[PDB]
Amino acid sequence: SEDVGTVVGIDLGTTYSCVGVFKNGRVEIIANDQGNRITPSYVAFTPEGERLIGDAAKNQLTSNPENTVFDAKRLIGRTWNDPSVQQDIKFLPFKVVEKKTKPYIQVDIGGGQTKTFAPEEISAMVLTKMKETAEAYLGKKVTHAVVTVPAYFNDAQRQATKDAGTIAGLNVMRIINEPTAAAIAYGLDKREGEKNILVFDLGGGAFDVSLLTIDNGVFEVVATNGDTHLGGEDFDQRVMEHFIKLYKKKTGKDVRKDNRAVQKLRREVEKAKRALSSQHQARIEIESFYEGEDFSETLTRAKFEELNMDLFRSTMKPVQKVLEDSDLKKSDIDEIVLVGGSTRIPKIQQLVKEFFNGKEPSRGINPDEAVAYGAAVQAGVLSGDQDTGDLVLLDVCPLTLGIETVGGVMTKLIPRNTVVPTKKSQIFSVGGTVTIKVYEGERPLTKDNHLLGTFDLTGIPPAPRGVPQIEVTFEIDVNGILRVTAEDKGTGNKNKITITNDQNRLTPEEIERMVNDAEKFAEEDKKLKERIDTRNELESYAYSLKNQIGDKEKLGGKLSSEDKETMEKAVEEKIEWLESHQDADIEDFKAKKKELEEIVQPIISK
Ligand SMILES: Nc1ncnc2c1ncn2[C@@H]1O[C@H](COP(=O)(O)OP(=O)(O)OP(=O)(O)O)[C@@H](O)[C@H]1O
Ligand SMILES: [Mg+2]
Ligand SMILES: [Zn+2]
Ligand SMILES: [Zn+2]
Repeated sequence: SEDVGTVVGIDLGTTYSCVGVFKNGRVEIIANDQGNRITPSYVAFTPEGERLIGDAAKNQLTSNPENTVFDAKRLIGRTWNDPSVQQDIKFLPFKVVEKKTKPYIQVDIGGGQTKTFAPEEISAMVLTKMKETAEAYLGKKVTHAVVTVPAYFNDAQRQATKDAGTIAGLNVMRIINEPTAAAIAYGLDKREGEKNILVFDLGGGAFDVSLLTIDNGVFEVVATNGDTHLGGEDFDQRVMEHFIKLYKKKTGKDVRKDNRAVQKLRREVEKAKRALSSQHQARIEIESFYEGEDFSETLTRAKFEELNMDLFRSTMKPVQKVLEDSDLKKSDIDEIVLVGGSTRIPKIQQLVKEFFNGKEPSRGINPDEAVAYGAAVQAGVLSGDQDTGDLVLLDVCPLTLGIETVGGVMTKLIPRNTVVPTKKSQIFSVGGTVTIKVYEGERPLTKDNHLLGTFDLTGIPPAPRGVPQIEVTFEIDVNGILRVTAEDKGTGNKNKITITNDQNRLTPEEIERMVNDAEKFAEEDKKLKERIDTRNELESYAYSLKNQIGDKEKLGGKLSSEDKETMEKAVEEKIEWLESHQDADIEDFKAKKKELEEIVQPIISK
């Protein structure tokens, strides 16, 4: 088998991402080059050609909103006609365009150049940054990763996250659902017997709920449900829609058309929201908001709640379904674990306490980091030689799979909350070329569920006395992803299997371009780095020589007025040169260094 190296655990979140590693019997959550244990899931393209990621991209959002990309997780794995995609793009500053019926991100990379990106490639960039953050901490290179996804992500969404991993040069070994991961972080070291645990994950863009059983070191997911388009960014968006309206009331101006203004508002709103988790009031002051004029308002916690109460309450609907599916009731639940930054909002904590008749949720557990914590643990296990505690994971598929039948009937195949890996065989007697439409979801009619894909069977052998019997097998792997194979029961030895997979996915050719484009950008970013670092060598060398000459105690007492004048001039010449050619290329600097060394070298060696 493969030497998988150190395996890293990544929480690839909507607004934030987090990387951990298991080593010396301990999880370390890894800080980035700015000393932050979490990293904004942002990428930006500066007018000067530069491609920024994380905190740096985020810090230039309001000065360059149209080419700062964010919330790409809300687009990953979706189609154009998805209602969720069409609602989202109405509040995104960067262009989003259809192609191959998928939403692609279109931006300006600088110098009049337009690039269109698949959300997978934007997520790849975020993951690459997380890879590098780890590689630095370890002092070595990394190739395998465990990556989280929300429990309720469907098949496309899982696959796309995996592809994203690939494009960033990572083998995604295991996709792990976020509440499961958090559960490990909660209940790894627990030795209290079988206890029912409810994990309530509310982050930046997605909502997951799972009921687990945790007996000692054995984790079993009983039931799962959530909303993949519901989170912090939606609370922010309600508070923005409000202040825009308010500002038009009070000033007559509609600021919706100016992305700078909106984005400045988003930034400060978010900051207000956070404050309102520990205060009752927050001033939102934005200087030079619109046209030239300043903005100034107060958001009370009460108002933040009126605006968002429908959304807060809708988190209880999946929590019910979870219990209903678990055949358990509220009093059975031993602990309710909260993860995701959005669970810091008091009203969410309150609605949860009330739903469980006054039961107090669990503290102790960092809601921003827990999900990566658990991923890191699961990475340790996969890294081979690590001393994690006992860990057993049984996790489930979240959505019933079925096929369309006469009428448009969702003829069920694999129920939801089935443990994975699982498979289901199915004999068909249709010959010729049969088309199978698979579907995802709990509704008894096909129209009302999500189309996963269309699988054509072209292989079937032709009979002498008629009709072939084909066994179609639907396997769901440990990651949650469907694979579909076939075999006929008419031939000994020959089994004739042909699956054309008419399905909205990046091809292996498309993935190859995007991987090579990523490798190009790395090389490009590497050379921009060599151009900076060698301009600095020159500039330092020059300044250093200028000290040594003016220093009568060391290298300037040794010089004659002839050689002193020639040194002063050679250095003074190259400095006011460097000051006016900042845009010079790598070879210009290499030359000027060597022009200056030519002259200095004979002189200093006397
Ligand atoms: N004190 C607070 N009060 C309210 N919201 C907060 C607070 N602290 C953080 N948040 C919110 O938490 C959200 C991010 O949490 P988190 O990082 O867990 O999600 P994520 O991993 O980015 O994405 P996903 O939803 O996909 O897991 C942000 O919207 C932020 O506004
Ligand atoms: Mg030149
Ligand atoms: Zn997260
Ligand atoms: Zn037991």
